Amino acid sequence: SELLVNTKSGKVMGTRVPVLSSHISAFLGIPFAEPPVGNMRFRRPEPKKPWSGVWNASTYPNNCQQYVDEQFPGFSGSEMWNPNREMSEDCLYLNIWVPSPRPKSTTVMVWIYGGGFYSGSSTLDVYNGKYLAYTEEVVLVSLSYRVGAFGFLALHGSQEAPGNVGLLDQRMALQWVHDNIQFFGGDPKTVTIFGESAGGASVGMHILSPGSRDLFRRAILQSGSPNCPWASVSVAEGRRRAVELGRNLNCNLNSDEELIHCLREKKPQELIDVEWNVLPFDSIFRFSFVPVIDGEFFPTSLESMLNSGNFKKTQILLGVNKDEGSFFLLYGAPGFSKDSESKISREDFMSGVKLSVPHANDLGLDAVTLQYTDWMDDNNGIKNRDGLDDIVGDHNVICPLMHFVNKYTKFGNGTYLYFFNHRASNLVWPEWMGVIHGYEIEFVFGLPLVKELNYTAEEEALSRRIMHYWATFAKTGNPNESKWPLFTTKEQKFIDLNTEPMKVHQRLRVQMCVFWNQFLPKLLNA
Amino acid sequence: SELLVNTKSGKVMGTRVPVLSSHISAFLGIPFAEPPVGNMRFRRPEPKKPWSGVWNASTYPNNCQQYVDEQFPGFSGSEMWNPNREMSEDCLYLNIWVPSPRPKSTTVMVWIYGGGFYSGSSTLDVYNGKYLAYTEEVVLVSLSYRVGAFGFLALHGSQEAPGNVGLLDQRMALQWVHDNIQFFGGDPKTVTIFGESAGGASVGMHILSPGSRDLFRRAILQSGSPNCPWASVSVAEGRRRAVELGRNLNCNLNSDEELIHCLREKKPQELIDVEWNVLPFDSIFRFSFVPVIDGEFFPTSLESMLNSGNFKKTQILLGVNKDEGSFFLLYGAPGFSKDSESKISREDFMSGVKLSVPHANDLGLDAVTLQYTDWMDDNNGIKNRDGLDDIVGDHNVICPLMHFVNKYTKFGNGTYLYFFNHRASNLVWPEWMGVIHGYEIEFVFGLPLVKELNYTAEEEALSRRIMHYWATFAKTGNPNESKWPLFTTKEQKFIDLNTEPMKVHQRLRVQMCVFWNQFLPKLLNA
Repeated sequence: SELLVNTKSGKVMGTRVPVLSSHISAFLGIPFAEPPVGNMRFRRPEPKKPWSGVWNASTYPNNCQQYVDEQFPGFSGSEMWNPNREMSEDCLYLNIWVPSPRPKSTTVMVWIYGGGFYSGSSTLDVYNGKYLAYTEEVVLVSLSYRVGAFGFLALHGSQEAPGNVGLLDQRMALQWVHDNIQFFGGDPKTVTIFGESAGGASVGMHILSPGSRDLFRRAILQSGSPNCPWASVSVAEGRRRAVELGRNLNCNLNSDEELIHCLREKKPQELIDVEWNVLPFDSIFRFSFVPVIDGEFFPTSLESMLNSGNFKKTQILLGVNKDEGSFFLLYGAPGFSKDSESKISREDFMSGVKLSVPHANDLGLDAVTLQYTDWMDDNNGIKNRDGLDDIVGDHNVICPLMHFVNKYTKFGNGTYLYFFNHRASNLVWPEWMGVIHGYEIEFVFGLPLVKELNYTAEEEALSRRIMHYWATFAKTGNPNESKWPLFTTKEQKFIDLNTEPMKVHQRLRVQMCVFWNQFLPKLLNA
Repeated sequence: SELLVNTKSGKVMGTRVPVLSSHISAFLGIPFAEPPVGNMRFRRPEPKKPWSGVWNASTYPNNCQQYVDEQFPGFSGSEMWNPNREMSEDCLYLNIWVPSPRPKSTTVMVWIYGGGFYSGSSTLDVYNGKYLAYTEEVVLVSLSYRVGAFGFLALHGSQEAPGNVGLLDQRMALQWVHDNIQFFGGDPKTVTIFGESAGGASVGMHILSPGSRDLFRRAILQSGSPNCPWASVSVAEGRRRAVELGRNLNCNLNSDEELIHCLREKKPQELIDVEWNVLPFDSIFRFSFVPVIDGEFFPTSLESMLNSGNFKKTQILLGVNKDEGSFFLLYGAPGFSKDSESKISREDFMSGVKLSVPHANDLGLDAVTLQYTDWMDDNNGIKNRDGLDDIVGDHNVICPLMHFVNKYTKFGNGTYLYFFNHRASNLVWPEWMGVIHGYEIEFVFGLPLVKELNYTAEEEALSRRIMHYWATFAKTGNPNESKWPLFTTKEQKFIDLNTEPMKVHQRLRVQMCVFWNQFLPKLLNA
């Protein structure tokens, strides 16, 4: 009855939420896995036992345990991304927003959140699925996953804590979406998984993992690709950070068993507290517990994989933001501050660059500097500012995504690539951060639509246009109902995404990425 | 009497040559040193014994012995640079073109010719001093110097063949100009030495050598700087090529004495014939016998010198051509030919680049390639063509001159820098060579003025404007009688020199030269 749905798991009773003009249906916090609490910490997810009775789904699920950003207490620019519902280890839920009246077989969109893998919430205001569900008559689902130690501790030979437990969770949510969205109006043969930052890299990892390939039709990856430097660790490395976390908690490090026992008994927050003390370097845009390349979730090396077309060949829509580095500078590099134009001194610049390319030796920092320095204005603090933003950005987001697109289009069935370069008229962050990494998500979810959030009409415009590109691609495999060119290894077309009449451009940051993708690596191996 | 001049050497009787409208005086082939023939081969020059009688100076001197370019037999584009008077070891003469009526104290210009140090003639048609002498009322002198083995064999510890014998000759001509141009109408306190390619590097070497500093007021260096890679060899290296030449002639290599004896007895042409067989590599823009850094002509390392302001601080006017590489590609790299658009294959490109950076190891060729390749069009033959032209050019001419300007302006008394990018409407070379290295000289000498050579009115325009910039600077230290900015380490202004209303630009090839001048070198030393 509109709101009471029978799924193979059991009966679920939704809620009717208001949206712009109309009203819609929302099913909140539906279990999809069993609570990964108790002895189940670090363990791969188990599917949720079927329930009897009606599952009430009118209130959002708890957020998974995670790092809460206290840096700008009260600042929405920073709070907008923190858990907004009680954190709990019992957090694997999913949310569905259904058009009303309920469709019969309509495109499904599965949002997968970012947070560098140590944070994320499917309940944040900017991820509110209703303007999209309503505007585009699409079934929107937003899954949850275990982030941090909890979701990514990798003690490789063990069943108690192998890697990618949080990716497996992503997958279980996908399986359930697979198995019951038909009961909601969703066409299971046309679910597009979309995501940002670790959300986007995870999407890319499901396109790559044989286990996930079959559970989704196509993908959208925004500001992330699975080959990002900060998106996966070798199992060795994962082992290392695992025991090291072990140390910070004065655990018995004799056996994995011993180790896992300990961690298994620490209160959640105790893991959260020492989580940043195991990284091997002083670096910006490096996360501690992230997907491990184990040989199960990933058969081989992501490079060998991309290289051999050993991946789902579907059609993907992807892109980047103009100022991807900013956030990471702001919080990690000396010289940048929220309340000043953060003009950086070469002293600061040089420390900055060391932070960004943590693995680069001296000759390596030398090459980075050569490439990103003005030479006729080498102490111009704005320039030093901006070029560091370009480093963190190209290095961590633009170049790996351009490498992923380039390999992938050799065997995919269509590629659409954009470049988002629109600064919300209401951004609360310093203009110097520019088009901030994560600032497209609001367009994608059509916030510029709610008149009380203060956007401009031309942004309401764009949000509408963005949402339609995203839904039309989702259901059709092409963003086009003017023409958004297809990425082609030949010509390499892409479009800027902003409030002006669309321009098609070519070879996104080619000069720069030949440096990161080809020159640097070669240099770094003698 | 107009044409009979008494110089401290003796009486000289000139000739009256026609020029545009008027007529002028020309004193041709005045001895300034004793014939470096016989046992005097390779030996530093001796000043010319004073003569009695009137030295007849109405016919051009012989050209020094040198390599004659047979590549395009009959082609003027190539013949225009070959000896046009009989070659002879007795070749150290000087030519003077005096306004008429004879001035009383007027600016003197001393042209010093290029030819990569193995060739050159002061008698070539394009070096004909009369349009300049006449247009600008300037005393123009064109000296001669020993090129090749003859002028540059460096057996370091010996008096029979130390290096830079051909530079010492440059200097002797300078001394005489110093001592007698007053007798011609020349103001000895204002002689500007100008030169191109090795002509320009030699100029730069007189600014650097304590011995020469005092003999000239200011300088013009066009397409050359003494720090060019092909402009000087270590004495070790000079030694090496010296004996090696020794071998090709089946000489007794036991002692320098032994060695020098041999060479001293070979007919000139025998040296010319094996001259190219001693270079240590397969390379484009590398000459065999060139100035040696001996510790006499050059106290220390040119770098230590530039570095410490250990040089004449006067005001210099310098610049480059747009297509400096072409000539060297055409003749040295596989794929380029006079009669085809020489589109190059990566196969050819890669051999090309190995030729250009002969000292670069593999990682070095890798860095060069990274920098000069399109990456989105890496087999576009035009692009491969053009980028190789950019390599040979930046590497061998633009970057060293930009390093020289930059160090020098730290202690000079004015710098003027241009960028010549005008393709003579009548060039006989393939359009793909562009603005060829040596193609400004005709503007500088006002050929575009003679109506029978077929230039355009706008080139007559430019030649006039070029000649005036050159003479006004010569006599005044500033090219300006609109404003041609002064090169300043700060802003780095320069002007394009072509038939259009002058544009001031900044930082000539900065991106590229940070590569050659700073990045490459660092890489090449582990």
